[PDB]
Amino acid sequence: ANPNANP
Amino acid sequence: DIVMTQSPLSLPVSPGEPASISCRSTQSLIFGEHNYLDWYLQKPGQSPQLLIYLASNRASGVPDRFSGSGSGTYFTLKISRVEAEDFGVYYCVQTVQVPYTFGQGTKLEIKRTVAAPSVFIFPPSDEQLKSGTASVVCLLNNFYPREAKVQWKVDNALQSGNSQESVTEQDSKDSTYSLSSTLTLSKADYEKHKVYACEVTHQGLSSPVTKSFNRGE
Amino acid sequence: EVQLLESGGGLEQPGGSLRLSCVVSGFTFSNYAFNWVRQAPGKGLEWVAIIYRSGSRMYHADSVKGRFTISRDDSKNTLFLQMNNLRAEDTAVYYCTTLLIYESDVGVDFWGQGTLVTVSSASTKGPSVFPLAPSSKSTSGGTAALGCLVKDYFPEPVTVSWNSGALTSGVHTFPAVLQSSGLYSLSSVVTVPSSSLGTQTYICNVNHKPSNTKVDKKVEPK
Repeated sequence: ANPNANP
Repeated sequence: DIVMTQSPLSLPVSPGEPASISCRSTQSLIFGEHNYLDWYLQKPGQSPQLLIYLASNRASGVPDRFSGSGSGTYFTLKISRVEAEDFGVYYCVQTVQVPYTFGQGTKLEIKRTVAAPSVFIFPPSDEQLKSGTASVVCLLNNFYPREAKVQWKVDNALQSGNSQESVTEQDSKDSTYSLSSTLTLSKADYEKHKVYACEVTHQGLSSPVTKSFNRGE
Repeated sequence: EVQLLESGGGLEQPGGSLRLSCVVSGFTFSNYAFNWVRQAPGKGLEWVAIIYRSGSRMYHADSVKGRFTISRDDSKNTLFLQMNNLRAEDTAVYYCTTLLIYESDVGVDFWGQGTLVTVSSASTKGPSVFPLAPSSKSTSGGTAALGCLVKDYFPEPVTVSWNSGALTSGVHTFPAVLQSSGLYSLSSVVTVPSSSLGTQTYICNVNHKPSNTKVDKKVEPK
C-alpha cells in the first residue's frame, strides 16, 4: 500500500 | 501487475452538463477501511493535481462539482456541472499494491457543434526535392468532432505505412481541432507517379471530399 | 510554502547515464515516502519507483528495474533517481512526488514541476523549412491557407511564428512527430484572406535554439 496513506 | 482501465478515453461535455468517468481495476484495491484509488487532473503544461483521494474523499481546495465513489474494482468520478476550467485529462491511480499503475487517462473535451473540415493539399516543394525526399501534406482545418479518416491514394492506389498524422489540441477560441497528414516518399518514388490525393471522411461532411494534384500541374 | 524542485535532466545518448535530483523545502522530508513518476511526450503517467521514509524499503517498476535506482539523502532533504543504460523510451518528463499523504484525517499531495530527459543517438540539427503553398485555385474560395514544413531537427523544441509573431489568428502549429531517422518533423499552417496576398507577404519564423538557428521562409502560392 501507500506508506504516506498510513494503513 | 494491476491494470487500470478508464472509460471513456475521450469525454466531450458541454459546459453546465454533468460528466462521469469510471476506473476499473483487475484486483481489489481495498486495504483495511480504505480503497487506495486517487483521482488526478492534469492540464496541458502543468503538473497533475489531486482531486479525489481514497476513492470518495474530496481533496482540499477542490470545488463541490467533484465527487468520487466506488469500492473494490469499480470507481467513478463525477462532475455535477462541468465548468470551463475542468477541461483536461483525468487519471486514476491505485496505490494498494506495487507496482503503482495509472489509468490510460480520460480527456474531457469541449462539446461544441459539428464542424466540417476545410481540406487543403500541398505538393512537395522544389527545394525539398533537391534533397531526395518528397513530402505531401493534407490539411484538415477547424473541424469537430475529432474522429476523422484520412486516406492517401497515388494513382488510385491506397497507401499504408508511409504517412503520419498529427492533430492539434482543441482551439481555445472555437474549440475545434485541426489535423495534418504527411506522406513521405523518396524523390525517385515520387516522380514515378502522377496523381496524389488524400480522401477525408468526417461527420460534418455528407460525402467524403477529395483534394488532389498532378505533378507539374 | 512547500516546493519540490527537480533538476539533472537533459539530453543523453542511449546507454548513457543521468542522475535526477529533487530537493524538498518547507517540508519534513525525512518522515515521508517519495516517488518518481514519468510521462512520455503526449503519453500518460507511469509510476517509476518508491522509497519509504525508512530508506530500507524501496521499489522500482518492471520497465526500469535494474537500470534505474531510487535513493535518498535525508541529511540534505533530497531525493535521487540514478538512470543508467538509458533507452530511447525513457524520454519523458520526470516528476518527484509524495503522492497521497493522509494523516490527521486530512488529505494532501505535493508534486514537483518535472524535468525533461531526452534519450536519443541523433546529433543536434537545425531544421529545414520548406514552403507548403496552396494551389491558386484553392485560394478563390475567400480564404486561402499556407504554411511551413519543419523537417529533420533535433532536439525539441522549435518555435514557429508568422510574420515575426504578429499574425496569430488562424495559426495551427502541429505537434512534432519523431521520424524513423530519429529526427522530429512538424508543419505550421495559417489561413489568410486571398485579398491581402498580393498586398502583403507572409513569412514563417522557425527558431531552433539548440542549434542557434533561425530561419524565415516566405510562403506564397503557385
